[PDB]
Amino acid sequence: GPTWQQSLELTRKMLRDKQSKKNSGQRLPVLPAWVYERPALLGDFLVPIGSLPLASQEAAVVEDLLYVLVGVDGRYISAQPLTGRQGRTFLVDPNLDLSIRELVSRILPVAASYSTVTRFIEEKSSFEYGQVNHALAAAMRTLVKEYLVLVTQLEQLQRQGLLSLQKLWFYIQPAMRSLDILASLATSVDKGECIGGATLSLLHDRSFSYTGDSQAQELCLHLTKAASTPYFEILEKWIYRGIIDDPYSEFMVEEHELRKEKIQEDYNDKYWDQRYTVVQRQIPSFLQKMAGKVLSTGKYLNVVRECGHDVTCPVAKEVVYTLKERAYVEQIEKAFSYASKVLLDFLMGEKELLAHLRSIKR
Amino acid sequence: SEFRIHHDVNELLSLLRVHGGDGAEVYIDLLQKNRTPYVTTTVSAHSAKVKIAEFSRTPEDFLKKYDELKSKNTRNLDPLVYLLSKLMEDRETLQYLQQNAKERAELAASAAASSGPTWQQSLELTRKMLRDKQSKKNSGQRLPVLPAWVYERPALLGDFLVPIGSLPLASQEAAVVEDLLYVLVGVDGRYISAQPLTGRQGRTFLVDPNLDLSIRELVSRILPVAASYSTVTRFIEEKSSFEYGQVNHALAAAMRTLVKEYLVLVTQLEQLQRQGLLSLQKLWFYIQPAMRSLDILASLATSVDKGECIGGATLSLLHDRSFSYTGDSQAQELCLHLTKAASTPYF
Amino acid sequence: VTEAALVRDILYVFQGIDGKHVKMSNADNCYTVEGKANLSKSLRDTAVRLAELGWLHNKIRKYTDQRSLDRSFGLVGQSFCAALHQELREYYRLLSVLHSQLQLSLTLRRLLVWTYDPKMRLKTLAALVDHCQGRKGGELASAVHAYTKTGDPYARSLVQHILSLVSHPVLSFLYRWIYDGELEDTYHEFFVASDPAVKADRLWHDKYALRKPMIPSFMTMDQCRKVLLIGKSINFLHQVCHDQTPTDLENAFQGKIDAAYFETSKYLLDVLNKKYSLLDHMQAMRRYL
Amino acid sequence: AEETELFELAQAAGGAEVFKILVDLLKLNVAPLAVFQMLKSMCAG
Repeated sequence: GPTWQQSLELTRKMLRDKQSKKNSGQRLPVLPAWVYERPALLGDFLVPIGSLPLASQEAAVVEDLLYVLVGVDGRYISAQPLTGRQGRTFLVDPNLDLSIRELVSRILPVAASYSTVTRFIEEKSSFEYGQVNHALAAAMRTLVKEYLVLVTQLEQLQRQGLLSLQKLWFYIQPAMRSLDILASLATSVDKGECIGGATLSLLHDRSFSYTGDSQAQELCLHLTKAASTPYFEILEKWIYRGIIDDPYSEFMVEEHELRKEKIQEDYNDKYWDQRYTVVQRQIPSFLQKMAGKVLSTGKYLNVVRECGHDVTCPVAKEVVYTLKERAYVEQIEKAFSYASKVLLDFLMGEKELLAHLRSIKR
Repeated sequence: SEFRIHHDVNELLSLLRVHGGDGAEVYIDLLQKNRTPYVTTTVSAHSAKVKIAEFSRTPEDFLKKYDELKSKNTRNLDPLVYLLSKLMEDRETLQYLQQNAKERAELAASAAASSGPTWQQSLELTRKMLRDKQSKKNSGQRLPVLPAWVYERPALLGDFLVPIGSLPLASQEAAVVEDLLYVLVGVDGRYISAQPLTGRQGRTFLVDPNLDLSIRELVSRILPVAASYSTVTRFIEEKSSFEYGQVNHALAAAMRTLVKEYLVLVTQLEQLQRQGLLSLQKLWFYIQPAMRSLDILASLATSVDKGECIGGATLSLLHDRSFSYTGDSQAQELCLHLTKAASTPYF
Repeated sequence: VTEAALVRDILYVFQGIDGKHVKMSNADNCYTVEGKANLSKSLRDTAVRLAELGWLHNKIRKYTDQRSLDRSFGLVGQSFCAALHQELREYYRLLSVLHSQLQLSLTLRRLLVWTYDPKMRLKTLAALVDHCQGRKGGELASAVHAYTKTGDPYARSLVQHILSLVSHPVLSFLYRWIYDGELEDTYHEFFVASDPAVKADRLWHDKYALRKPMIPSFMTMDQCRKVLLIGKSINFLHQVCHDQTPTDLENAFQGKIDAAYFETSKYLLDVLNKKYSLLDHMQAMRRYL
Repeated sequence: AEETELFELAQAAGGAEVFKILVDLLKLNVAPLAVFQMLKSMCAG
């Protein structure tokens, strides 16, 4: 079918090459390999009762489709692992209740997305999407844990014989209510291969698109706030504190080498003129909106650095990107204005540009 | 004496077949202003050992002795090791020494042809020899030595001197726990046995065949601390010898004070054991808290005994260990406590 | 056959062992379930479906044993295994809870569900196990710092706490090397190395040394150069003056250290003015020499 | 004395003359640099 292992080995390889080629001290979310082998720990799809009635044959169908929807393999009914970011292609008992099979086929988008989501979580485990993307994987595991609580209730019901294929489909519709919330963002993060704040902009887009869908809208507004918190670390370092941070160098500002020698060597400065470029690809919507004032502010933070003051304004806070634009801009702009003011104070003090001009009078 | 160069270095020039050049007279003069009452050998001894092993054509014996010489913990083995490594560096110096020595070896050869470890025995020889040594140092005095009756009453400390053919896995774990608790109290197991210490040892276990392979593997961790504790009791008795010393007695008593902690933990687990609420994994979790500490405690005891540490021997071993017990912060502090206390025995 | 026996084998793998009926596929350091297990092949595949546990739990056990193998692995390296011991204690408590849940129901599904977080923690430990490959001294510090800016605080916060944990051993050694001038690593993994063969005049430059081969993941090039300079001033007191004088928190230890370095430099300069009399030697060499 | 341990160290060296006069110099705690110079000189003879 589609490509997932190949898609990963190509897109992730390209992203890792891009992050390490331009590291220059910048990190990149490199993933380990010690538990990738010894397979059968990841989550892909790991008795002939056709003569059993539609309830009984659908019982075996649902028993196997619990594994299939869990991204596992059942007893007779099993789904061949679907190539690409997907689940598995159903192959159930041909003498099982074909009507129950079709009903589960309707609920089957849940499994087709479920093995795909396991693969997507493993692609996030391929951390090169970013360290913040690795913190994203934590929320992904939490959602998988909530789904696992639901699945444990289902398993207990099945062990007690209280689980029916139709009841499973009805709950899967409630499960699909949150799966459609997630599927879109999962695809946007994985397939889009957004690098740095490219994903941050895609996250804002996902928030604005899945708004209203509480399972997606809340997880997107809160994801924007949380990423702003990782963005708060990275920025409060580079913009507020002026101590540039490169957990993936995926920030909205390209840490162009502030070269003091080239600043005082040629016509174009490097510390003063190339203090830091802008990485317009790894920038969010609100993060870039604050970046508008924070570029001069980030220039002033680098200026404070060169003044021996790679430090923050009294508040190193970065406006946490939430559904509110002011929540993602006004605090960052305040930090930027404070950085510009601190640079003004440093210039009126240590830089002594006016005193230099007065002595360059004679 | 002050002119010991005449006995050593001058005879080094003569006997070494080195009469030309300076011989070992100027060498005597060089070492004379370089001979200190103390030792100042601070050096990357690991680096010197690596260099020696690198130049060791037969590095097996070289590395083995690099460990064995520390068994006695002799005086300044690092200088000899460095000399053995740096002399291998200069083949010309080595070949010249070979000229100085092998010819005399041939001369001597021509002039020649013309015309098991029982803890009981190893400790009894040590006790008798140390009694004689303390008598010699006394030079006409008695001794608050340990009694013959102290040596008698074998297993004077009460030392560590069941059909499970088809036991259920839970019953097997319970019976194994009972056996291991008896071993921890220095008692026999339920379905398995434990031969006594093969001299310097604890109890050489003999696992039950019915003990599960998984069960035997889990018990394997316990057996280390068990042998450690048994040998620790034996070593405490050894340090209790007046021949070991009054300071050795103080060290043994401090160990006994912590040994109470060992029996305390034995009883703490026995609380759940009598309650029947323990488990093999739970036991392993509790043992891990101090199973390593058991071997850590036996470590310094074996260091003193193996070096036969009399006088500042065990003191220096202890202080070095305290300087190295870091990482094991618990042992870093416990050995410091023992040092601070037992200093007063000599301090 | 007995599928719940696989839960026992899983617990054994968690301890880094194979069950009585589910052997360990040591070639992958994973589980090798019995193919003769005449049971639901679905159950066998699903039991495999979490079997990569041994591939970390047993491999990390081997790594910890190797960390305990070297007697010169560094006392700080032992403190690294001490934090490994703390993690092992947490895992032992988790395995005890697992046995408690295994006392007579639950299912393998709940085992994996509960194990998912335990698997995440074990993967976190295995990650650091890789980032400690043969790294020694400050090289080891940097290899540990390989996950400095990592996300997913389940491992990133742990990395930060561990760095605070183990810095204190190295920090204490370095503080002794600065204030007390104590740096005598026989293993010779200390960034502030020393040369114990320099007569006072040459010791002023050779009493200490800069073992750049192991430089801390935190001690910067300046925090090592100025540190060696402060140690050299202390050694100048130690040999030229023949005396000694009085002198985690990482982001601001450097400022206080530089304050003490300047203070100690001034103190050493004053003691040189009194004892060394370099000025009197120059006065003699000018009025007479 | 430790003449036996000196011979043990010599066999550990595994060479081809007890040489414990140097161990006497070690008891005097002679320095490695002068020791190396003396060894080279005694080799030359």
